Amino acid sequence: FEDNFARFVCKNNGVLFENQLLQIGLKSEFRQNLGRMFIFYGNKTSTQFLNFTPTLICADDLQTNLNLQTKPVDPTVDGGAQVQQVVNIECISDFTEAPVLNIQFRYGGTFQNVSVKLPITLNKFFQPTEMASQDFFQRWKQLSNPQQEVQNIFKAKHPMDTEITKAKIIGFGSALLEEVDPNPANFVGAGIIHTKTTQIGCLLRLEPNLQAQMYRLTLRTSKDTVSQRLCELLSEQF
Amino acid sequence: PNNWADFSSTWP
Repeated sequence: FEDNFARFVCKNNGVLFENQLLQIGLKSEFRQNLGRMFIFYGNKTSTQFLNFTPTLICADDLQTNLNLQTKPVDPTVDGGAQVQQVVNIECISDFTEAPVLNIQFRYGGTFQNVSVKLPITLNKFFQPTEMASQDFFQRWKQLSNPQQEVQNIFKAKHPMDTEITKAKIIGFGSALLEEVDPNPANFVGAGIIHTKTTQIGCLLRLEPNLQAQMYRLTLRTSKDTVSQRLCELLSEQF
Repeated sequence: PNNWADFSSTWP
């Protein structure tokens, strides 16, 4: 099997899970604190699936932070057919955990049971905000409380590739701000995390070291837990 | 009749 949850930080669409029997494809869209996720259950076999009952599971804290609404789907999935489920998503507040999609079905007399995390991460509610450099620096200096900054220094997992790095920052949900850092090698981003009761301004600086293949990533936001979660999600992409 | 919203674990 293939489980691709961790490959959805900076993209919205693709195969989430695939094994010999079943493909779970996914498309998703987000705006402000809301999203919609289309789940596509593909029957790769010649036998229908039966009592197919997808269950969304949200761990302890997560249910108060993240609201998911869906309809019942086909109990029966004909062989070679593809069936759609739509999930409506609302971010009530920031969160770390991901919802779990659990899939149980009968198949030719055999009991099938699959679980995979849905790619609903905090940065799906992250929208880009362009701004001039003096505005950026006023905002950065406004976030001067030590709790607001989370910094990570880490070895690159991927090539030190400028154009790919730019696309990652953009696919993450940040604006990419040019000519703000007077070092043209560095990357600066800005956006807003949308929740039900607040917008959280988020600023970031990514500093490559080409010769050492290292990065320093810094994220400043008005909420410690947002700075932390955004930094750990974004650090993992480079 | 047959075809899917197509996704792929390989190519591309």
